[PDB]
Amino acid sequence: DIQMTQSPILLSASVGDRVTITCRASQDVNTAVAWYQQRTNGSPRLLIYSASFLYSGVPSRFSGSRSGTDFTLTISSLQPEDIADYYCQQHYTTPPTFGAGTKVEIKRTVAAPSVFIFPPSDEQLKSGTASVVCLLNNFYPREAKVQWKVDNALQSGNSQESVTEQDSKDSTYSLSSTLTLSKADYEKHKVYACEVTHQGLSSPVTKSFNRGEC
Amino acid sequence: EVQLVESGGGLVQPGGSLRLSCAASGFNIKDTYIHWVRQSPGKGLEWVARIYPTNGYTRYADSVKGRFTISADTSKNTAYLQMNSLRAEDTAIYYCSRWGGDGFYAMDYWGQGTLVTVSSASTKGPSVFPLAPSSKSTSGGTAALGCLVKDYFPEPVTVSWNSGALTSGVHTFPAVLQSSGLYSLSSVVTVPSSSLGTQTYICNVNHKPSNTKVDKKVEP
Amino acid sequence: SEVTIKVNLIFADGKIQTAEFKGTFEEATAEAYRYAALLAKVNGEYTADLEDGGNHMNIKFAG
Amino acid sequence: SYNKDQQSAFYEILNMPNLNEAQRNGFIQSLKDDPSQSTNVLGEAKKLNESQA
Amino acid sequence: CQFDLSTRRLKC
Repeated sequence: DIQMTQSPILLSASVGDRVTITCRASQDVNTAVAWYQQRTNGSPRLLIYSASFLYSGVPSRFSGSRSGTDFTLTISSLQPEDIADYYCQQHYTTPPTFGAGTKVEIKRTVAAPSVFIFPPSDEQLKSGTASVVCLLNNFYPREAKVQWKVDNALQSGNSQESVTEQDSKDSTYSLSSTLTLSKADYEKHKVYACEVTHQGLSSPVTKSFNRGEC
Repeated sequence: EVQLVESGGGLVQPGGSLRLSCAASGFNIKDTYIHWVRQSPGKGLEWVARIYPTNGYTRYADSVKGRFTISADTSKNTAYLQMNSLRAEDTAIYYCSRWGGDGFYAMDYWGQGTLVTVSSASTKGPSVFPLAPSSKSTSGGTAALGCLVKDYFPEPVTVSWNSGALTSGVHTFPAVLQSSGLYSLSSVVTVPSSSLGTQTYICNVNHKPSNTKVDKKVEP
Repeated sequence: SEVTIKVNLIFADGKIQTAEFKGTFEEATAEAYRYAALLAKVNGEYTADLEDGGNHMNIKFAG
Repeated sequence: SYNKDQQSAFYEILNMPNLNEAQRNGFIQSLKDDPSQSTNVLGEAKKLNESQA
Repeated sequence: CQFDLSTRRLKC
C-alpha cells in the first residue's frame, strides 16, 4: 500500500497569513493527489485535485503543488472560515489512502470568558441525580482551568468538560464543566462554586450559589 | 445539483449485520465510480470499497473483505454496503462518494455520512432538563440559558432552538461519554436579558435511535 | 513515545505562527526540520533553536 | 440465476448451525450482492459460525 | 490529534 505522511498535525496562524500544509507519499503517486477540507460537523469537501488544480467554487487563495513525492497545500490569506481539518489523499494505487490530517486554527486577541453557573433543575432533582453546570463563554485562547468547590472543598473525579471547536465567526471557544452528584449528596451541602482561571482575567473568577436560594 | 444521501446507519451488536444505502441524485451512478469511505478515531479516513456500476467491478479494503459487500442498482440510482460480522473497530461515520464525475479524478461529492456504532449496550433515550436563566447566568445585559440532554445511547442527538429560528449565540457542546457508558451534552444560547419573559425559548431535542423527540420550554 | 514537538515559526516581518509535530521524538524532529526547510524556500534561510531538551523549537526565517 | 459454484456457497451458509437468522441472511445477501466475493464471504461466514459454536 | 465522532474534527 501507499501511505501519505502529513505535517504538521496542528497549525495556528493569524487572519491574512500564508499557511502551508504538507503531505509526503511513501512512493511515486505521480500527480494523483487531492486535498479536502472538513469543517466542524461537516463532510470532507474537495479543494484541490490532481495535485494543483482548483475545484470549481473553491476560493483562489487555495493552491496546491507537487515536487516528486512531496505535496503542499497553501492558503495564501488565511480567513476565519478556513478553520477546519485538511486531508490529502492519493488515488494512484488501490487502496486509495488519506493523510492523518492537519488541524488549522486562528490566532486572535485574548478574550476573557463570561462565566455562568446553573444549579440542577427542580425536574432533575426529582430523579435522584444533580447536575451543576459551569459555562465559560466566548473566550480565547482555549487554555482554561475550571475547579469545583462544594462548601469550599475542592472536588475531584466528579466533573467533565466539553469544549466547542473554534468559532468560525469570532474565533473564540466556549466550554462547559459539569459536576455530577447524587440528589442526597447535593442536599447535604449548601455552597456550590466554580472557579475559573484564564489568561484574560487579572485573577481567577469564582461563580457560585447557595442551594435553595432563588 | 449533485447529491448523495446515506442511510441505514445505527447501533448494531458485535457479530451483527447492517445494510447502508447511498441514494444519488442530479447525476447517474452509471457514469461514475461510487466509493464508501469511513472515518473513525482509530484509523481516521479509511477507504472501504468501490464499485463501477456500469460494469459491476468492485474492490475492497483488506480489513473488510469477506465481511462487507458493495453493490449498485442503477435503476434506483442507489448504491449499498452490506456489513456482516461487525466488530468494534467498524464503528465510524460511513460516507458514500463519487469519483470520476464530470471527469474530475477525485471524490468531488460526499454525502452527509451515516453513523455506525458497534456495541453490546442498549439504546436509551435522554432526559432533557432546563438550564434556566437567572441572576447567576446574566451579565452585560445578556443572559445565558439552555438544555441539558442527559443519559443517552448511542450517538447522535440533535438540538435546535425555536425550531431553527434561533441560531445566533447558540453553543451546543460536543457529547461527553459519562462513566455509566451513557452520553450527555448541553446546548446553551445567550439572549438579551430584556427578552426573558416576553420571548419564548424552546430547545428542540431529537434522539432518533430511541425515537425521542422533546420540545422543552426554558423559563426564568 | 508519542511526543509533541511544539514549534514557533517566526517570519522576517515579525509574524508568528505555531505548529505541532507528533510521533516518536526522532520522527517528529525529522518532520519539523523538513518543514522548516520547505518554508525556507519562500521565507528565507531558517535557524532553529532547540529548547526543553529538543521538545520545543523556535524557528526563525531570514526573509 | 446462479452457477453451480454460487449455489454451493448459498447451501453452505444456509446450513450453518451456529449463525442466527440475521447473520445467515446478511451473508446470503452478500453472496447476491457481489458474486466475485463468494469465496471470501463464505470464509468469513465459516469463521463467525465457528466462533459461535 | 485524533478524530472525534461527535464533532467530526481532530481533537488535540
